Amino acid sequence: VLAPGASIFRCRQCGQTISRRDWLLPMGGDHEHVVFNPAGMIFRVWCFSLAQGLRLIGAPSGEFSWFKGYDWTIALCGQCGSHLGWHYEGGSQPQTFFGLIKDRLAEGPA
Ligand SMILES: O=C1C[C@H](NC(=O)c2cc([N+](=O)[O-])ccc2C(=O)O)C(=O)N1
Ligand SMILES: [Zn+2]
Repeated sequence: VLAPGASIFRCRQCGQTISRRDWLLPMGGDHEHVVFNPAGMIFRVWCFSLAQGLRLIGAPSGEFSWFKGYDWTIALCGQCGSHLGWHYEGGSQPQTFFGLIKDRLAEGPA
């Protein structure tokens, strides 16, 4: 389609380019996963094969992982430090991917 308006995801706080609709990844059959952390925070997580503009913090941990076989690291916006989701590694098919918090991204035109 000409002039699409739902093609790129940016950080909601600062506008840093983060990912693309084209890179949505249907993990376990769905790109959306509704999950909670040990602090009880509920997230609507969209899985992406690739992302950019993030900064991954700390060492990978398997503890409390929402995706079996994957270890996670916190993914912050590399520009503003907003916590945008997690990077997953150490699994299979794919080895790595990103789980990003949908409401912390803004979707818009390329
Ligand atoms: O796959 C995953 C990722 C997620 N991780 C977290 O939410 C998390 C866990 C801890 N911690 O001390 O273990 C501290 C901070 C956070 C945070 O990201 O705020 C989770 O629980 N399962
Ligand atoms: Zn940001």
